[PDB]
Amino acid sequence: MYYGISQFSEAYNKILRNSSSHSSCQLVIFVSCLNIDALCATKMLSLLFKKQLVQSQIVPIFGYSELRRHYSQLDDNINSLLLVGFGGVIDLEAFLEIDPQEYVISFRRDIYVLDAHRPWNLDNIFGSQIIQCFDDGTVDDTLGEQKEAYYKLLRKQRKKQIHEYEGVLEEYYSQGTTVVNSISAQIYSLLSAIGETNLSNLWLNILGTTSLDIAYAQVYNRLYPLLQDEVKRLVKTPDTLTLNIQPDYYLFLLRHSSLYDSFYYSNYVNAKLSLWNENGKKRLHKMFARMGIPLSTAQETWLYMDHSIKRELGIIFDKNLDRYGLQDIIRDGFVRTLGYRGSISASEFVEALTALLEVGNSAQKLTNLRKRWVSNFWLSWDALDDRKVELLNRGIQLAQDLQRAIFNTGVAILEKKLIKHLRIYRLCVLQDGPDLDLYRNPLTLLRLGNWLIECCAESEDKQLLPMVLASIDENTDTYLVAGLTPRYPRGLDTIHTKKPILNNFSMAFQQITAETDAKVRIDNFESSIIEIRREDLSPFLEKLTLSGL
Amino acid sequence: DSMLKTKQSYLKLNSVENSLNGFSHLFSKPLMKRVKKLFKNQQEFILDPQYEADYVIPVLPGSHLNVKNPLLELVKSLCHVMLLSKSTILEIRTLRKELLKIFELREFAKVA
Repeated sequence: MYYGISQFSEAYNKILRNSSSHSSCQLVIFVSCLNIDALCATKMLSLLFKKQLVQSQIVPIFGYSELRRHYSQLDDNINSLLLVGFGGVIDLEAFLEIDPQEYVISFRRDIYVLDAHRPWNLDNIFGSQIIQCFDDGTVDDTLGEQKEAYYKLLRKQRKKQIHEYEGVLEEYYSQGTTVVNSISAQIYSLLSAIGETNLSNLWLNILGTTSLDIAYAQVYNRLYPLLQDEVKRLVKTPDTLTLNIQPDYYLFLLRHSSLYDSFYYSNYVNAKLSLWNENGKKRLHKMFARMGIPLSTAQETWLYMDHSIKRELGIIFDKNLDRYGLQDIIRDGFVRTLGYRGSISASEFVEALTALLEVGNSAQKLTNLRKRWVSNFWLSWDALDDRKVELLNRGIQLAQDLQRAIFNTGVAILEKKLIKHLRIYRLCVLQDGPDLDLYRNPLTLLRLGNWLIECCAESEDKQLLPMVLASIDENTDTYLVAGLTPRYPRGLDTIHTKKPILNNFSMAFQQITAETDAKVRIDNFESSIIEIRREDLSPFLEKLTLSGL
Repeated sequence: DSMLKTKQSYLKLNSVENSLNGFSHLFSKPLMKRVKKLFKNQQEFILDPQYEADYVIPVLPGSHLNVKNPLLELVKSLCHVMLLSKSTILEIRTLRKELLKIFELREFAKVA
């Protein structure tokens, strides 16, 4: 590894040696927009660097083109640069044409890449001293064999060694893009090693680690015990700030919407009981009756809903949910209370943040979209502090609205049966329908796809196939396409969890674009999302069908 | 040739005129099969670089339409030339709808 976890603080010291000045902004940070873990890590870093009065600047970017342009905008006065949430799996030197001899003086301007994606560039690690990263603990063990060939390859019978090295490099490559650790986890580990831990840092660490529950439950289960132990290690006066381990359930805004709507919109219950047709609603009403809560009572706000059954809810769930088999809905989570203001939980808060990111407030229109994305990111950032709650109530209500719209579109999709089952991968295209303008956002599209893949998994089908989903915006006449991996049922044992399902869509897309002259634009930091032309879609799809996946 | 043949047959027999009515029954199925084959080949080889020469839409003085798929204009012209009958409208319209069903389009669409 370059920087092991046992030396992070040293790198911190280096920053103080180079950037701590009086009247010179000598540190700029690039953040992977449209990501929650990056935002949490950036907030932690901003607080830390405000503590020691180190002047700094935060810059949000959306695509690699903006990265290149803003790097070209940089000046040599910047001794240290930060990149968080991206830039791990590509060689920046070949990307930003860094001349090692231009910067040697040492190499002057240091750049700190901090990301999590595991198929990250080997040359970008072992070949450059200008570029330097924070390994999570992957190189020391996993890459114990790949680095040997690179070191060797950086009288007619020696071609066997070259062939072996080439084969080793090829075997290392051609793997899916995955995430195995959280950025905020490493940031909090550095904070703990230094000695600057407090309740705000713990809250931000919890947010960062819990933003991955949707997609990386394995990572979440690996990381939970450390959070539990740390929160254990660390009269209701109006200044109480309590962090608790309270039971919580996989429910959409349980503490801000009625229990009926919570069950109705919860994705897990949807998948388990098929609430998009009539039998699902009948089974839901049967469940409510057998629990014994009136249908008029269960449709009241959580504040005013009856205190006795609020107390008895746990026992009611324990005694009733077994018949329908929904007992995997009960888990243990974190709750934050601030005096007399109320109560909130991590899941609700991250859903509010995600919705606020989604909704807030040819080339020209694309630039306008990419700039309003940054504006929404900054609004979400400002929403973090405890002095503002009117930027959180709005987020909660917008989350409700967005989930309703997603459910309304998904029921139509599953009713029309647009999901075409090919030989290898499923496909569905939203040619026409309602509210299509919302799905121009990659995160909204991912939310829709997550619900769809959950629904598909929660069936009797025994085939795990990648899914391809497309949209349309008539203004640009382009299709936005995202590739989605299959997911195991949540209530599954860990023995069949040797390796997470990888994602080869980025490799397939890049190979097809290299071999044919399609009119695509691959600039998202998420390499599994591309933009394509309406007339160019179908042959492209054919190619993807005929290519090796 | 088909129109000549049907007019000759009608004359041999002896706003509608049976001189031409029923002439499209001669070449329907081969035309449909050929259109399907053309569509498949165009789908297969449209994005190839070395085959990009033969799909280039020529530019001429007075040209103002900007359109993408060549087979669409081929079939559109081949149908508009038949539609001039003014007496066999319905048969031509059925054939045109059947042709458009090969693509994922609709009978009264703007692009058609």
